[PDB]
Parts: sequence; C-alpha cells; structure tokens
Amino acid sequence: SMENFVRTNFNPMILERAEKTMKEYGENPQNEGNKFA
Repeated sequence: SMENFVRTNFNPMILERAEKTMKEYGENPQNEGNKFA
C-alpha cells in the first residue's frame, strides 16, 4: 500500500489534514495512494 507507507513517515496532524482535503477533493485515501503522498 502507498497509503500504508504514508502513515509511517508523516506525523499525526498532517495525516489527519491530508484525508480531509482529500474528501473535499472527492475521493478516499485508499483509492488514491500516490496522490495521498
């Protein structure tokens, strides 16, 4: 998983913020791995 990678490297508050601005975008963290990085 490209999504799983992202959990390790990035801290709490960015992980949180990243998914938020990703649902706004219209897509879930799973469907887009490289775009979540």
